[PDB]
Amino acid sequence: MVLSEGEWQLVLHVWAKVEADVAGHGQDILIRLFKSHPETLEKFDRFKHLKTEAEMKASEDLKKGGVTVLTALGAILKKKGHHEAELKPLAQSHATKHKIPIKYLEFISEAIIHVLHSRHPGNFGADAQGAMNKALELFRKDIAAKYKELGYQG
Ligand code: HEM
Repeated sequence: MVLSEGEWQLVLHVWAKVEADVAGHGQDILIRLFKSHPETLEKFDRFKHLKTEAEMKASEDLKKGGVTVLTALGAILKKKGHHEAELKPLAQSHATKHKIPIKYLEFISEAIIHVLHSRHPGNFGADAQGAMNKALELFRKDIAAKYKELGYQG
């Protein structure tokens, strides 16, 4: 698929807001993913044991991990689709080492959209949410095809 330049503009304009506080956005986003789909917390051997939102809010590794996720996602969105090299290493550890089904990437994509909608209502209107949904579906589609090449899922 392919995003038009104006859709990439809408995506990178919200993202530029998220970047003003990458760690608080990553915390929000992972906590929302783990509240909504608790099974996903199990994939994290270093947090797995956190029992409440309060413990999550208080954990520095969880905050470190959100920052890692968002920074890697922001570097892929800024390529505007030419992200082949950035996805290769990524698709290799998630398929072979961590073992994150595509289903799990769809869930987090949901949690990202939820959080941006809450924090950025003025910059996250329907059109911008459509463009971000599109950019994220494009991410998942290219990752799923890499997974297939590596021997996972597909
Ligand atoms: C937008 C989606 C994602 C991006 C771009 C992303 C990115 C990354 C990156 C850059 C790392 C560190 C380097 C490496 O291990 O590859 C990481 C590690 C990891 N990711 Fe992902 N990831 C995402 C989604 C997921 C999801 C949805 C889950 C699972 C329920 C997941 C679970 C993990 C785990 C378990 C690690 C290891 C944590 C640790 O022990 O340090 N990832 N992720």
